This record gives sequence, structure tokens and C-alpha cells, in this order.
Amino acid sequence: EMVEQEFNRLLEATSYLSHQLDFNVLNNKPVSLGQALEVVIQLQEKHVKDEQIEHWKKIVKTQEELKELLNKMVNLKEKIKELHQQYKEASEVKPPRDITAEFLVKSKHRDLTALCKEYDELAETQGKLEEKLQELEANPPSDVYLSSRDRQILDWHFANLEFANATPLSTLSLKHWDQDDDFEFTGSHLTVRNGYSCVPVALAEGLDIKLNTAVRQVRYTASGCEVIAVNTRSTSQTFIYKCDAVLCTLPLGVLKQQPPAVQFVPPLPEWKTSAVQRMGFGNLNKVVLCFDRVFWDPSVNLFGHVGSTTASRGELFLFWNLYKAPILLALVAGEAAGIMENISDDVIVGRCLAILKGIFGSSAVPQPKETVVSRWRADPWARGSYSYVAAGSSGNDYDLMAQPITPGPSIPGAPQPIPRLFFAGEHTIRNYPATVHGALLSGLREAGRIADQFLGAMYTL
Amino acid sequence: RKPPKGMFLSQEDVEAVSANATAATTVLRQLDMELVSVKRQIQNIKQTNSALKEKLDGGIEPYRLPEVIQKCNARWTTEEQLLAVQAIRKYGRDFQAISDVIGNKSVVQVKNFFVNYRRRFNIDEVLQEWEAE
RNA sequence: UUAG
RNA sequence: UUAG
Ligand SMILES: Cc1cc2nc3c(=O)[nH]c(=O)nc-3n(C[C@H](O)[C@H](O)[C@H](O)COP(=O)(O)OP(=O)(O)OC[C@H]3O[C@@H](n4cnc5c(N)ncnc54)[C@H](O)[C@@H]3O)c2cc1C
Repeated sequence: EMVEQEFNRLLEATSYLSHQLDFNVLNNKPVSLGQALEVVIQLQEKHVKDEQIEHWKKIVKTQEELKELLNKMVNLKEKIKELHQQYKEASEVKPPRDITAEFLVKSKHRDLTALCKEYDELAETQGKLEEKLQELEANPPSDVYLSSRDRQILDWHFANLEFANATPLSTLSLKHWDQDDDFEFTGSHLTVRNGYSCVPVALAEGLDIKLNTAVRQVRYTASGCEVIAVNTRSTSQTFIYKCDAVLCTLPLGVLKQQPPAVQFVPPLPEWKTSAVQRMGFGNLNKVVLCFDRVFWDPSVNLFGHVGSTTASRGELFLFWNLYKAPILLALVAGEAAGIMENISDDVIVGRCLAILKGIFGSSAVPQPKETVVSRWRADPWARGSYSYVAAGSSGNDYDLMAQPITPGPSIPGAPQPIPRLFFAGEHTIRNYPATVHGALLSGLREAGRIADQFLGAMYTL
Repeated sequence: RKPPKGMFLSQEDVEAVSANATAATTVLRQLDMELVSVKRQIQNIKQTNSALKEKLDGGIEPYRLPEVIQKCNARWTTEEQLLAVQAIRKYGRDFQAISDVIGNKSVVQVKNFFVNYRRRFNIDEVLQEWEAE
């Protein structure tokens, strides 16, 4: 609770840093959420030290008050030692004595009395300062901003945030990464207990779908389009699909691929390509662990694992169990997701069991039956997981992604009113990116725009 | 429009930490040094103060005297008149002091005495000689 | 090559 | 699909 609270407080701090101090540029480069977070954290460590220093500086000021006092009390103890002796000597002059001698006794007496209670006033002040010092020395301020154990648990909340955005926090745009928070849906988050694929399969019913057909080139012209595709099972076999319009649903990762996996003819305009470069395409992976026995708490839908280091904070930081079956589903996020793809399944499953043995006991963890490891960045039909608002980008790039292309005329001096190349998919919808419902809505949008443009919109008259 | 509670972010400090790649590290170890400079200063003064307190051991108890009580009296004896004139020569116009010497004359009677014995005791030129010290 |  |  303590760290999750500080985590949320640190995020608020970055927002303040962004909106109130215009800390959105630095060295002619945009600031990332990661940069701002380190800055905030560094200033929290600076403040902890500024308070420590202020506290010790009040002690010395108090101690130097005491030293000046003790010095006066010593030089006063001596004046009193001397005046006492002078008084005794004057008192030893036995009476009867003349009045100059009686005066001396009386005079030195109150001189001695005057000083004897200056010393008492000071010894009073002494006790005060000494006590004021035991208080300070008893109430030191905070020692560190974060213990090594704190940072580690904080890194887990960062990993969970890197997981949600499918990217390292150093890639996210400080200004814009949270633009679509306002459009969040109400209600509790849910999962599909019979598999999310039941949806696309259901949608596929009644449609003409050519599977194992990899588009290689998209030609869009004043007179129509032709799409060149090959059989993925034998890439020599070629097909030419001719049409009035093309709806491009290719993932942003594919569109980013250099050299191109899909060539556009003529080449896409710079305002389109520039947007494709600026937008981020993140990555995140999962490990499926199939056992014959449940050895975990079935009532717990999910539990975490804190990384030893900041670097490995995304490495298998979270585990799912939300299916009536002996399956654990481990999550890999942030910088880990990318690096873990260059690691064999054996090693990966190994680290999973290691972590689990350390939590449920080195004996209660059997070797799994089935295992599966996603590698979405390596998947050539995806080249990543989903889009994120990269530093240097904005919400407007999502709109540019959605703008259709109108090729110029073939015949010199002819009019070219209609478009031919349309774009949909998760990366094309400004208010609901990186989601299934966002992909869904992008589809409905272009279907309506294409129909508006080719069938005509009668409802606007 | 304000940082979260207990969160500290000034225009001044952000520009300092972001001045470069190690501007952060620099600032934080300058304070680590200043934190050491003062920590040992305190250890030093603790030792110095410990020593001084050691000297005052016993304090002034061996120098305290019974404070004899005697209550005021209206009449001025020749003895008391003479104590007063001397008290004036030494203390100037500290009436409280002069009263503490004589022992049985209130602070007011001292000022009365100043006026009453105006010239019989040449009180003015006595005070002059005091101011000359 | 948005073949002319 | 020698797209209609
Ligand atoms: C690990 C992971 C977890 C996710 N979890 C969630 C979640 O919990 N909640 C949520 O709302 N969203 C989640 N998403 C996002 C969601 O899955 C996607 O945003 C959505 O499914 C994308 O729909 P799309 O049609 O835009 O893209 P796609 O589903 O990728 O459709 C593009 C199609 O084009 C194919 N293709 C690619 N290249 C070619 C080519 N040359 N020729 C022909 N076909 C090609 C691809 O194979 C693919 O079938 C997750 C994504 C990933 C990667």
C-alpha cells in the first residue's frame, strides 16, 4: 500500500512536471515518462538530503549556543572563586573594624551574590539547551527516500505500467501517453473463459477469406487497385486481386518494417510515412505453463514477482490463473519482452519454475506438460504487440494513419475526386488505440466511409 | 496546479538536475559531502562541550554563603549613612545594589537618601568620580 | 510504373 | 481473374 501510493504520487508528479513547468523538451528532444520519473525521484532524494542537512545544521547551531554558554559559565565560576577568597579574607579581619572594612565585606558579599545567580540563570539555560539537543538527536528525519526493498517493489509497479503500454517507459511521451484515459469504459475488467478467439471466428462466418495469402504489393491508381499476393506455403505461386478500393489493416509493426514487407505503388506520401515512423509499436509476451496438478491458490486470479534489478523488472513479473484448469500464464514486459525472445523456451520455462519453486516450495512444483512462449516482435505478421504514444508523436498521428489516400489522375488533366486506399486497425483510432474494441471501431468507421464514397450517402441530402 | 503532498518540485531544482547526464549525480554527492562535513563537526563540538562540562564539575556549591535576612528600618544610623556614601562611590545609581549592601534600607529610601542628604554628603561630586570609571 |  |  505504501509503495503503490508513492507510485501513483510519482505519476501525478510527472503530470505536474509536464503541464505546469512545461518540462516536455530537453536537448532538442522530447521528454519521456521515464526521464521525468527519474528527475522526480532524483529531486525526492535531493530533498531527503536537504532535510537531513537542515536538521544537523540546527544541532550545531544549538551546540554552538551551548559552547558559548559553557565558556561564560567557566569564566564566571572563576570570578566567583576569586571573589569568594577576597570575601573570606575581608571577613577574617575580626571586628571591631572601621567602616571601609565593613563596606568591603558587605560590598564583596553582594558582588558575590549577584554573580552566584548569574551562574544559576545560565545553568538553567544549560539544562534547556541540553534537553533541546536530546530531542533533536532523538527525532532525525527520513534516512533515505527509498530502501533497496522499496525501489524493487516500485520497479514492479513500473513493470506493470510498461506491460499495460507494451513498452519501456523511456519510449512513452510524457505529454501524450495518457491522452485516452478520459475515454475509459466504466465497469470491472473481464476475461474470456472460453477463449477470445471465439469472437473473430464468429465474425468470420459468411465472409470470403483467403487464408495463407500474404500480400506483397498494393497498387492503387485512378482507375482502380490491384493487390499482388503469394501462397505462404509456396511463395512462387502468385495471385492478382483487382478491386475498386483497398482497406489496409496491416499492423503498424508491419508498416514500419524496413525493408518493406509490403510495397505500395505509388509510394505512400511523406505525411503518411512520417506518421508511421513517429508512432511507437511496443511489445509484450506471455508464457503458458500447463501442469497436471494445481499447486497454487485457486482463489487468487493473479500474483506478482518482484525483480532483483531495475533492468529485469519486466522479467516474468506477473502470473495469471483465471481458467478452470491447471494453467499458469506468466507475463514478460518492458525491456525484458524484447530480450527474452532471443532465449530458448527451455531457459525461459526454467526461470519460471525457479521463481515458482521459491514461492510454493522447491517440491510442490512439478515439471509442466505443455508449454508455449509468445514472440510477437518476431511474428512477421505483427512485428510487435500494439501501438503506444511514443515521445515525438501525438494523438494527431493516429488521425493521419486513418486518412485515406487519393491517387492522382492517370490521364493528364483529368479530375481525381475519389480515394482508393483506406486504413483501419488498432493503430488508426485516436481515442481507443491498442485495444480490440478500438480495432473493432476502426473497422466500422472505414466500412461506413468506403460505402459513403462508393455507394453514395443518401441520408445527407 | 500544485505538486502532490510532500512532493518537492521547484523550477529552480529541475533545471539543475537536467542540466546534463550527470548533473543529477553531481548535486547528490555534493550534499553527501556536506552531510559528512557537518556530521563530524557535531562530533567535534560534542567533545569540546563534554570537556567544558567536566571543568564545571562541582559548580559553585563550595562558594555559596548563608543569605542572612534582616528587614527594613526607617532610621538611618551613622553606620548606615557611611555604608551608603561608599556604595554610591562604587555602584553609581544602582539603587538595588546599594540597598543590598546596607541590608536594611528599601530601594526607595535610597532615593530618599539621595535627596535628603543632598549636600551634607556632597552626593553630586561623588557621582562624578564614579562616571570617571 | 499510377505502362504510354 | 482475361476483375465486373
Ligand atoms: C500480447 C498481446 C496482448 C493483448 N491484450 C489485449 C487486452 O487485454 N485488451 C484489449 O482490448 N486489447 C489487447 N491487445 C490488442 C488487440 O489484440 C489488438 O489491438 C487487436 O486484436 C488488433 O486488431 P487489428 O485488426 O487492428 O490488428 P490484427 O489483429 O493484427 O489484424 C491484422 C491482420 O493482418 C495479417 N497480416 C499481417 N501482414 C499481412 C500481410 N503481408 N499480408 C496479409 N495479411 C497480413 C495479420 O496476420 C493479421 O491477421 C493485445 C495485443 C497483444 C499483441
